[PDB]
Amino acid sequence: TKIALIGSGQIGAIVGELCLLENLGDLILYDVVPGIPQGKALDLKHFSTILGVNRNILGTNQIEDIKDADIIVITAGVQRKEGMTREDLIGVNGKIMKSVAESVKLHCSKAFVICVSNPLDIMVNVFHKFSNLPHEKICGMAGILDTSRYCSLIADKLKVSAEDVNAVILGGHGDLMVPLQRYTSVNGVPLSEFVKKNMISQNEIQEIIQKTRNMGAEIIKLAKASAAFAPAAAITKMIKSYLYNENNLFTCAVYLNGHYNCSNLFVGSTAKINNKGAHPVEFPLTKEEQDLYTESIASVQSNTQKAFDLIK
Amino acid sequence: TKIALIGSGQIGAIVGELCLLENLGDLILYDVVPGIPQGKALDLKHFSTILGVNRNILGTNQIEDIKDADIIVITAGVQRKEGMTREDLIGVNGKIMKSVAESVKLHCSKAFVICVSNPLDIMVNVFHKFSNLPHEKICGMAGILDTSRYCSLIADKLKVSAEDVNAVILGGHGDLMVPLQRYTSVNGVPLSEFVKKNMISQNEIQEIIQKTRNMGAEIIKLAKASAAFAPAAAITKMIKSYLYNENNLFTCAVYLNGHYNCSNLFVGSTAKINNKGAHPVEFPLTKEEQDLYTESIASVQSNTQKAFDLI
Amino acid sequence: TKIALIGSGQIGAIVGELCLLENLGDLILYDVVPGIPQGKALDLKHFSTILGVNRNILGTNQIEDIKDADIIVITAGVQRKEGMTREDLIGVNGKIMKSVAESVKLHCSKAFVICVSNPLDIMVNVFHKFSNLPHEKICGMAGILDTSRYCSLIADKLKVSAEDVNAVILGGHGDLMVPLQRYTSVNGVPLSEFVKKNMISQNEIQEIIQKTRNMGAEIIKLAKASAAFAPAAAITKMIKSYLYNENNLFTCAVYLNGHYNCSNLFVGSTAKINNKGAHPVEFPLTKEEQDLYTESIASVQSNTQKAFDLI
Amino acid sequence: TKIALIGSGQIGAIVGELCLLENLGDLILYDVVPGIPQGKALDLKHFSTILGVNRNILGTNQIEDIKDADIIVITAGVQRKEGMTREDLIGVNGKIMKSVAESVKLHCSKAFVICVSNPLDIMVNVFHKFSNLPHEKICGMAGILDTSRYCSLIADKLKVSAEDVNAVILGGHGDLMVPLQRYTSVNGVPLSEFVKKNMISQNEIQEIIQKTRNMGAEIIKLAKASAAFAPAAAITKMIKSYLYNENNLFTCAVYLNGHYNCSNLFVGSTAKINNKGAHPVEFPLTKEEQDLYTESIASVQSNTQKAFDLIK
Ligand SMILES: NC(=O)c1ccc[n+]([C@@H]2O[C@H](COP(=O)([O-])OP(=O)(O)OC[C@H]3O[C@@H](n4cnc5c(N)ncnc54)[C@H](O)[C@@H]3O)[C@@H](O)[C@H]2O)c1
Ligand SMILES: Nc1nc(-c2ccc(F)c(F)c2)cs1
Ligand SMILES: Nc1nc(-c2ccc(F)c(F)c2)cs1
Ligand SMILES: Nc1nc(-c2ccc(F)c(F)c2)cs1
Ligand SMILES: Nc1nc(-c2ccc(F)c(F)c2)cs1
Ligand code: NA
Repeated sequence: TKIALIGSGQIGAIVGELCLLENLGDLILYDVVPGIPQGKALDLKHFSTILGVNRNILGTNQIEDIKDADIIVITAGVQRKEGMTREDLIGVNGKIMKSVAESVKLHCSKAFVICVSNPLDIMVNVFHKFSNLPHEKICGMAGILDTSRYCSLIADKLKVSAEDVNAVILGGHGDLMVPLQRYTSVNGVPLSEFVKKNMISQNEIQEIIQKTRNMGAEIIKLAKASAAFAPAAAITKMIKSYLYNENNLFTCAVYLNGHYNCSNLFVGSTAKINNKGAHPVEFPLTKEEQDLYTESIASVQSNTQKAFDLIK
Repeated sequence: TKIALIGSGQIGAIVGELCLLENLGDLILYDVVPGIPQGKALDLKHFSTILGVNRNILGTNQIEDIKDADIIVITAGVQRKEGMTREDLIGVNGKIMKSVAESVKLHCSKAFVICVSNPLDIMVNVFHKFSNLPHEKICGMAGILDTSRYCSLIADKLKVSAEDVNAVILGGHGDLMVPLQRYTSVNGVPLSEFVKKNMISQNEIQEIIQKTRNMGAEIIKLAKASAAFAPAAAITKMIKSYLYNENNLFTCAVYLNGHYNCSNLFVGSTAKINNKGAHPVEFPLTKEEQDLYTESIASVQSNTQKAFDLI
Repeated sequence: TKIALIGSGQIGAIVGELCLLENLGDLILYDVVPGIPQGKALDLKHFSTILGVNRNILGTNQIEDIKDADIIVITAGVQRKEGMTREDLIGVNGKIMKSVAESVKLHCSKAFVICVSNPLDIMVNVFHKFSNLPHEKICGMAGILDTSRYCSLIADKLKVSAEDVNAVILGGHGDLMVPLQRYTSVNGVPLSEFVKKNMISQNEIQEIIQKTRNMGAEIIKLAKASAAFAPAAAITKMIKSYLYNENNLFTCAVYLNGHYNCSNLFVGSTAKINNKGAHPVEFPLTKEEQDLYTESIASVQSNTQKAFDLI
Repeated sequence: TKIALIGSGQIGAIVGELCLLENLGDLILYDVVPGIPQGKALDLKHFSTILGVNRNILGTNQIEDIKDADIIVITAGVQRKEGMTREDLIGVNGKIMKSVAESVKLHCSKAFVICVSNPLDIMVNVFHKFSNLPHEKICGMAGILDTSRYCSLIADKLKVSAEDVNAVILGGHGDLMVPLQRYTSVNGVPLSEFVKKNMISQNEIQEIIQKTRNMGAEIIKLAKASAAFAPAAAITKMIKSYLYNENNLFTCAVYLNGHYNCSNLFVGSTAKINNKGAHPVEFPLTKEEQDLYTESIASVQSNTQKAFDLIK
């Protein structure tokens, strides 16, 4: 098993670390910046020696070293700094994602690709358009983070472990997010039974939904850097589901093909991951739940189209 | 941390093994049979060395070596063979559980006690009666094992991982068991949505409930021995929830007083486990759900009474 | 990845369990006895669900289910009874291992094969002779058990963790065993420096070597069963080294090909395991160390010849 | 169990992460900079939920939150960049370590303290002087990191796993470092037997020793940041040895009192760690081995005295 990290920044390094702990494969740490992946590869080799992990680790600036990778994780791109519009970020990261898409097609066209670069809803669609890879072999990590935050906040309020708190959240981050209380459960027991027993109020659930929408910006405001540990953990879970053919269930950006009144777009949705890739499944929404999702989908459609134009 | 295994048979040894792998504590392996716990302790020490685990393991025939244990697992008992119900065993297992209860009261009255001997819900009530340990410090492992079977079978049929299939199963083993489809979910999605999508039929769910009830007897019939690995894993999860104060959610035999119309009896029910013990919670049941539960509770009540008389 | 357990007794089931915990592959539990592997497969599926493991487990009485296995673990064999001579055991387990060797050649000729049946030094040679598999793709598990016991006992006496106590022990179990104090170290520091500092005496080391030779029989005498947990851990380490191409270092039965004045025999020796198999290496022994090893090798040669004749 | 991280930078956060994965205890992430530990605590809580870990994590700017901590890890400092020696800072890191020493004495005087700040052997001596903690309750992580690099490189050359390559390295980082070939083994077999069999040459070993000395600076030069993963792993191993009373064997900065001719000083040496702390042991060195060690010790002695002056 060969795991290629396209981008050896904070998230890529931590995904490497978690792939080693968890013994998923040999690592290729790739970056455009001379020396960064070489340095991080040295650090992760020494880490491996202390913790009893025996996988090969290569840090490289040569894109051909991703040859025949089973797994591609794309964190390649920049952060938006002072003087940069959202449109300038989309142009720079979209050009980078186009170039990565071309390299994956050239060197490792049978890879399972996990897109992570921001803005995520857009950059997964950019990867698909320019990769010529099968839609089942592409996904974007997002929904697991939103689900993990929502479930951990519900668990805190009910004074229970988060281990058996499960929820479906459709769409993207922030305003794009569509959480389903009907598909939220605590070790099989619907959330509504806890409301009925006054262990949590509908106002507390609304407050938790707002904290969930805002969590990425809250971490950026406090740490002056975007989340890195939890994104890495979410990516590592998706890798493991593909490699071990697990059919684990996730909300991730996945290709809709008729599902939820949508085809020919990657969007945050209910999916399972196995060794054939990431496969959507449709559940019955109410009319109001589907109207909210269709609005999330229309925004992704609109922003993706704008991004293709910003890329010439 | 000191984890005392009262019974060094198949389940006790595998609980020891899983506690060493998870690094939960030092072990005391106790058994009435001279040499058995000493030999298994040697084996688990060599296993520890190969796997890089550092915990102490003592095998002993002296029950006072459980002194100041944090955790007690009781498997002291006989098992059922093919042709036998769980419920037949009450006479000899009752006397054994009474004697263990007396020793735990003497030597480690502040331990969290997980009872595993069959018949499970009866032997938990026997342990409470003769130990006088606090009600919340005593439980029985059953519901996690039943739940694991039911969730495995549902996951197989839906072609999904079992990791996010969750269910509430109330009551004891076999006919005593009350699984709740309404409190079964697949990553938050109620089971009933899968029925609606024709991914599983109500007949397939009934057949899975029957396989769940009969699983213990089926394993005994095939393997010529009762289940050991899954019971051990279920016990280890409950241990970890108590030791790390996790408030993990389980169906286990727990003391109900008022919950689900039940007075003053240990029976399989919804609970959480933290470092103060096992705490029951009551959920809103349907009339038919509560009638089935009440029927299971009445059978445990009746058999517990029979057991106290036999003892 | 497909891991085939040929033998679903105590050691095979625990190897299955540890392969699931380490997520090394899908399991095939094979046995000749109807129902045993089916029952244990049910138990290990339930165990998997409780611990969040997602691998396939098949219990089967049909040898063709081992088709294209990556890994074969052979525990197929009987236990020695009082009437049963060493010669009778060799005859029964020898015939079984010949049949397994033929089935592996037919169904999974690309497997890495770990032989575990008694007597270990003979039965690995029997597998090689009748399999027509490459010698690199075969090994026998023994030396790791002796090393774990010797290192645990040295660690106990020095009051240190066993994690960084390492030793080379050549040959087989009991009288076949050739431990090298010169290749024993505590986090890089030779054993002899501890003798020099009077933290351990040469008499204490000899006593530890005798306890190591006798450990198997001691566990049998206490537990009324042979070691199972530690053998399973040793086997799972060897599996992991092959599957993850680790080049981890072991004393295991490995084919010597000029090493230590020996070719054309499997014997316990210094080897590394990677995804191409099990490869010996030779280290410089003193004349006395090599004479002891050559005597162990002559005994394995002699017993293997006897076994081929009995078979 | 309460684990207090004094410093919520790259090493402290990854120590937190590894303590959560290993389930060692509840975490307190402390830092002087408002918001950084709060943001990283949120990230590590979400990480915990995704990986099925249940421990409490508090990020705080209030030093009194370290109260009754069982374990203290000190990374509070500034780091060296390329063009800087370890020993350069050292007035600012010394004042920081003095202030931490005072806080630990006030709030958690029964803690086991692992010092990590950057002139490592000096800052351990500073912590002892101003904390007055018992000598065996104070140590510094260094030797495990140097050992991991040396063992990794020997394992690479012999084409073996690093799992069973073990070595004693005495003294500090860089020129302070004294590796012992005589106390290097591969699964029990002395390194000298590999030289004898021409599997590795004395020149290859010298080159490996030089790469080991320079590795910190090499990673800084390539990754534009100091090593973080392997230091964190080395710290977590020491924490685990104390918490589980393991008597694991390490080189760490430890109080010598006659050992290896060293009087009343913390220096990199052979020690075991159990729940009573870090306990030094002396092995027989040759005259050349002891002369090199005494030279390393004299430099630490000299620089510690200089550091106390820079602190006035
Ligand atoms: N999807 C989510 O939910 C989620 C959560 C948080 C962060 N993120 C995003 O993930 C991305 C990475 O985050 P990070 O903290 O690891 O960022 P980073 O800046 O730490 O790392 C990105 C790396 O990509 C490299 N890179 C730049 N151009 C490249 C090119 N042409 N080819 C290859 N590599 C190139 C950079 O040199 C850098 O090392 C960002 O876009 C961030 O916004 C997404
Ligand atoms: N193919 C199938 N997928 C699911 C499922 C998938 C993703 C989810 F997020 C979910 F909640 C259920 C259930 S069956
Ligand atoms: N005290 C509380 N218990 C629960 C709970 C307990 C057991 C269960 F089986 C469950 F599903 C929820 C949620 S809050
Ligand atoms: N095949 C090879 N083995 C070693 C080595 C092997 C086994 C041992 F047990 C050992 F102690 C060193 C170095 S290369
Ligand atoms: N008390 C004891 N310490 C050791 C020892 C300690 C540290 C080492 F680094 C070592 F190589 C041996 C051996 S016995
Ligand atoms: Na207790």
